[PDB]
Amino acid sequence: LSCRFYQHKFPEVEDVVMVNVRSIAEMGAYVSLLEYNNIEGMILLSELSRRRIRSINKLIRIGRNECVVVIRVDKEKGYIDLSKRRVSPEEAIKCEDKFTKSKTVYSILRHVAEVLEYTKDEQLESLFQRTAWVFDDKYKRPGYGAYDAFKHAVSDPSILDSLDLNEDEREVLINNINRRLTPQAVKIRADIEVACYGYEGIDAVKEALRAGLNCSTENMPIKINLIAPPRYVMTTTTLERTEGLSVLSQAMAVIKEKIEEKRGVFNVQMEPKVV
Amino acid sequence: EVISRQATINIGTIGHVAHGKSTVVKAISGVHTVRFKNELERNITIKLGYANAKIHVSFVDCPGHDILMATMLNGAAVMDAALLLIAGNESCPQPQTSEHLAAIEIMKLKHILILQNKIDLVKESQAKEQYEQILAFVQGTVAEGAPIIPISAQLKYNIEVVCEYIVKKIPVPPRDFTSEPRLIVIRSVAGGSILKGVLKVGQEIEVRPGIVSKKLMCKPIFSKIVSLFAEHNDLQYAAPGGLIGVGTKIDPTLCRADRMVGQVLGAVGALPEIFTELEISYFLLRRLLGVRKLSKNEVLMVNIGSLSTGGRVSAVKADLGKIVLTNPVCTEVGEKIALSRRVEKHWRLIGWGQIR
Amino acid sequence: YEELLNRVFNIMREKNPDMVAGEKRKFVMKPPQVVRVGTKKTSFVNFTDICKLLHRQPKHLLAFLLAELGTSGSIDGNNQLVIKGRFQQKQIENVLRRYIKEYVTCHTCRSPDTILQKDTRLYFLQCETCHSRCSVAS
RNA sequence: AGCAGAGUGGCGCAGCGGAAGCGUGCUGGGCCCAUAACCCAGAGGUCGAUGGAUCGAAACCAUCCUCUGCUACCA
Repeated sequence: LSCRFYQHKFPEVEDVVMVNVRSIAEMGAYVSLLEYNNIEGMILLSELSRRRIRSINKLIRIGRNECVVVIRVDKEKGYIDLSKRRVSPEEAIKCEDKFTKSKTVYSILRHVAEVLEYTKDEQLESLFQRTAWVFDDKYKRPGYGAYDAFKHAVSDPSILDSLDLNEDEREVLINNINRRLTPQAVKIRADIEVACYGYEGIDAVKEALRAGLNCSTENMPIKINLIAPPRYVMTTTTLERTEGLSVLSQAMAVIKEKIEEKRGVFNVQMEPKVV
Repeated sequence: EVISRQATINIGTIGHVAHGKSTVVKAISGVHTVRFKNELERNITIKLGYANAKIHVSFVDCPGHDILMATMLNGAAVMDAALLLIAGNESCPQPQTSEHLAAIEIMKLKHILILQNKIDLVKESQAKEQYEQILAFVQGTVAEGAPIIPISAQLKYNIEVVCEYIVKKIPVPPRDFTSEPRLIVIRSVAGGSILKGVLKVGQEIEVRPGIVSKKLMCKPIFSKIVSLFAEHNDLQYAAPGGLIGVGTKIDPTLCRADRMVGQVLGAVGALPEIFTELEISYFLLRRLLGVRKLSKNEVLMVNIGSLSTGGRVSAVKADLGKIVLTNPVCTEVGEKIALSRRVEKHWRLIGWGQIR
Repeated sequence: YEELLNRVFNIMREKNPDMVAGEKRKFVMKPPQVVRVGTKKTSFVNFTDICKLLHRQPKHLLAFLLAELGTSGSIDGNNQLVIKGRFQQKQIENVLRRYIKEYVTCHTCRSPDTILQKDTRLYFLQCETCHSRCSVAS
């Protein structure tokens, strides 16, 4: 089953929706509201762009998806009406971001419902409401807050224990909930030279290396790799960046401070930056 | 078998640009002198070259290009001997062979060999003309005595006779051990030849010039030897001749891109003077050698070790000048100097002398 | 010196009936029989002949040919190659003389054994007669 | 040993978690008495080698190779 992306059925007024086109006529252009259950709609020929038009083939072509702003919605007929002139490209960028994110949520939900052999299609509406639309409610928005929910879900299972699923549904849920969202391997890196010296400058730089290899953090290993005798990349493999960059700069600071007793000067190379 | 020992000789390779000097030096030693990417692409020598082979011999690869000439001259002051390779390309190779010969005459390196390279590529007529040109050019200069042996260094024909001839005619000179110990740093691994005394790994040593600190002045730098090397090989002892590798205590980032280059090295205990002003008794050349009266406040170039440095003449006389340098040079004792002046954006050798 | 005159007569490479080759630049003069439409086409023919016969492998003449005047165009077969714009016969011929002049033949040895190589960063060229470093960049 | 782009469905940039997508150029029409302008239609089918599901892999994501543009400093 293919249904509404969100809990709501018909789109709300003055939103921006990604839509695909079906036909082209004289009095307008028919269209397929992909973001809400593939429901048909029409865009008027006048309601295209506020410029002296020359080629309607150039604007809307049969078979490409574009951004539209919903204009006049009604229910008693269901006459969905869109346009393109009141669309500035910043909203278009946010529209494609939101629709892509919803396609990721729909793809993984299609994956789990298909691998469950959950052919039952109102039960797929039930599965959407039981997990997806309530998580849209839990951050009170579709899309970005849903991304926040699954951003916890692939990492911490605690919010996933706030579901209603059975024994096997969690199995296929984890089987497709993890291996599609975390390729991260975000390793904080900073190549660096410490250009300290003195009369005993051999032991000044070796004391800096002593600090550099004993101020190593445990879960976040501050490793050292030498290519040139004053060159080394500071490397930490930790997944969370806010701890990694902070303890990288703190370790570098204590290294430079204990070798600021002897004349310590710093050859700056790079900054704390994740991948 | 042959003994593994420090190199006893440094042999220079000179001649006109693109004549094939570098290929010949590579042919003799077996090592590639070209360090820089620019030098490889340009097909010219930017920096002073070094290569080693047992005989233990070394080749000093000089630049043919007219602009690069001053660094080669500085290295030549350090050099124990040289070989002049004369290509098939031209009877008059390109002015600089004569200029280096004149510098050698001032320096007193009389023992010279003339090598006729690329005989296969050129005509017999060119060879006869070259013979007459060689006779006229060599006459009246230090080169006059030098023998000429034809060979093709690249092809490797008649090399054995060349090694015996070069060994016989151009011997390695001894050393002057009595003077205060000196090791010469050309690059910054650092390469050079040990002139006197001895150094050991782990021993405290000093770079006599040291460093101009950010009036600003320079205090000599005493430091230690992390390791001891001959070219890219480690040895227990070092003698004159060849490029030996001297390790130092300085951070290599500081030394990087030849920052230390041109300094001299001695033991930490040794007492070298680091002087802004020096007195030199000198004489001047008749003509302007660099092409194909001295006054005060001018900048002249003095070559000591790998370094060349300017200073200003407060007063000028027939044979003496005093100069205050931008960065200090270390003068541990009196020695030999070649004097050059920069004219028309190129450094040209005006004269030579000794520092009293 | 006459010991060494005898040496230059006797330290040569082994005496084969080939002789001195002063300005032996190879005139195998085969300019393209360019058919031009008169507006915006040239057709390089004899291109696989040069492009395989001369020791310069395919796609390596292409960028240098498109370099001169900045004219576009690409493959349409090596023989019968379409290049943007109109050219005269002697000029593109002379560009091929230039191509031989500085890129596949250097005056150290004008011999057709200048086989292609590439070093660590830049295109280098040698010569099996002599094996020199003809690193071309300009 | 550091940083990006690439393993062409017709030239050039690669259009991004569903195959040329577009800008351009070429070939051809239409409009005009003509020309420019503008408009329109077209191109022999593992698009590096390897893993994992997938409705999905030239255009997912990780890996190994090469290439380019950019390194650094000593042999």
